[PDB]
Amino acid sequence: MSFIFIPTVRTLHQAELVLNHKNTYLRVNSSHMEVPQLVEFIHQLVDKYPGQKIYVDLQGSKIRISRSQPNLILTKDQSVELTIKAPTKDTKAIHIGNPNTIKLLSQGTHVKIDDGRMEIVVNSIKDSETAIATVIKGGELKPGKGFNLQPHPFVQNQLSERDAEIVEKLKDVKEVCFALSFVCVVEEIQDLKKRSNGKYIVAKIEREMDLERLKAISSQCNEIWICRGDMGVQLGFVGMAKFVREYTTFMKQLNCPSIMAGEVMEHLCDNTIPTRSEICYLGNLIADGYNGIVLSDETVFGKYPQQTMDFCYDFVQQYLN
Amino acid sequence: MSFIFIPTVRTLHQAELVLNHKNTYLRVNSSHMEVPQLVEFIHQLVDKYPGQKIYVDLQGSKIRISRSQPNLILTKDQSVELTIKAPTKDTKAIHIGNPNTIKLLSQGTHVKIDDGRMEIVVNSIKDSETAIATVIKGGELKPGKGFNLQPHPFVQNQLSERDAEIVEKLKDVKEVCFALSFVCVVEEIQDLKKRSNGKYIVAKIEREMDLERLKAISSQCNEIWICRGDMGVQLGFVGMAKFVREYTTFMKQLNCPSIMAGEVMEHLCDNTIPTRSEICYLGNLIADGYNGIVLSDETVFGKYPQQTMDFCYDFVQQYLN
Repeated sequence: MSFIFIPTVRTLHQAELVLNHKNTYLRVNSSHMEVPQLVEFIHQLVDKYPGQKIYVDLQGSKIRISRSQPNLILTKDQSVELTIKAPTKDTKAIHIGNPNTIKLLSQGTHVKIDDGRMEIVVNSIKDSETAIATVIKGGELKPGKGFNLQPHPFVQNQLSERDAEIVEKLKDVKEVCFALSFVCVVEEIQDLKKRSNGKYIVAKIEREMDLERLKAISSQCNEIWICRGDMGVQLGFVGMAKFVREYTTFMKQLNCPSIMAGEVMEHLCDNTIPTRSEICYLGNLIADGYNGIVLSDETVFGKYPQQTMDFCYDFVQQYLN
Repeated sequence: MSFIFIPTVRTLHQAELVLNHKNTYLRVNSSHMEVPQLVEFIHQLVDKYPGQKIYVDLQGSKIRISRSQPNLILTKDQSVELTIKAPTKDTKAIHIGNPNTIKLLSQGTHVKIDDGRMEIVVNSIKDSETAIATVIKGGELKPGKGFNLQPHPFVQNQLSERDAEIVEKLKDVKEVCFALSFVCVVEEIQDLKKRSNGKYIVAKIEREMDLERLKAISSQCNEIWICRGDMGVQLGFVGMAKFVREYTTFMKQLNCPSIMAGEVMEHLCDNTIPTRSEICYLGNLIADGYNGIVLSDETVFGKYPQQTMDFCYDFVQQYLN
């Protein structure tokens, strides 16, 4: 078997529950803990599991509402300010966490907020920190929610100060691999290769991209994850379904392994049996030639991390014979 | 759009919640109510919805533990009697509902009971009503649980007295179509065509079958359902996943439409959003050329019957354009 499994963990205990099998490598979401805690956790894991690669998932280009954003009622048709400034008391603006965000906006850009529970259209750029938008769909704005642009330009996002720091503080741990969220261009991989001293890099594909772009990216990175979580908001459900299928048809043209991610086995977070579509879909992705799966919520949040991991392994093994 | 939707209902209210859209035809599970109630329900529906075909699902060849079976502790390695006799007080036997069952058993036949929670191997046939078996996996035997044979021979099952009655009492309602559970051979379709006066017939495929068998069946029936519920127990999860994929590769050779069934959208029984694998799998089954889906539990038991139906319709429509 060359197929692999990437279960997500955030404790030592979890790691022990999912590491029963070969071809299995931990993912750690660097959103899940503060940088010092991440560094200590990785150091513990590599002491316990020497030489075993660990995928450290960088939140990368992902855009969110600021964590210090005060709750705000946005009303349909109101004008509103979008800004990368830090939140202040009595702000009436939408405050974005990623400071590269203004440069990604243009007149006409739609932004889905909180998976589409709210929607705005950008009217103009006011200054380097601020855009003016119109609310299309209103509701209560909360800290930390998603913020997805349509269209989203294909430009180099520089790493965030936090991700740059993570890379700097982990580049001396031989086992660490980095997964870069929301890759758009090859230059983002090249930058991360340079900063990490040549480490193994995963490009996380969370949007529609043509084959030629992906060929370029695939010649610089070491692995590709198809990340259906955020792809679903970015593209909508039909657009996601279509693009993952199109990707499957041309992935063999890429020079790296392709790993399926995002709710591969979501029904196993809470339930004891996967659904018949989950099961059929996992068989089909083996036969279509995917090289592995990522387990996220199913292991890191789920009530059955060990059983989920063991089910997946047992299913694939039997499938291949 | 020629794709169709077959939601399952058991009340007038449910039927109203799922009939918002074109290309949508009710399924009624004839297990769900007594024959007189079924007959009255169908009469109500066709008064309300004249000329609209209704799929009446016959439980067919399905084998279950008797409903009058007293609870019984089966112990690993015990000998036990399997019988088609009615249950009696103090029976120590496993009592089967379908009286054709003895003829389907042979020395060496395994039977999974209650989806595999218990397992037996048949040692011999004792008499026309009774086989002797050894328990492989024990537990508490309860009325009404499933009973799946491996191997299951390809023979004509005659209809049950109950199904024969249903057919007789419904054959004069022009809208009724019959779905026959667990089809194995063309003769079962021919018989049901004769008894129903030529009605539209669905062969329910709930087992692995070669293409040539299915070509024969498909030339006599009007539609095929791939029924992943019972197929999953019959074949196991890997065997199901493999066979549905193999079926998809040759279904275009069959002369009738192919409809996907069994947990197409199971996560929507209890949850508000389908999983990313549910969504991708539904897109792929459209692109692979399935001609529709059956919704079972999702509409007849689910908390969101209307929303589930409307999601599916809206997804397919957008997919096709």
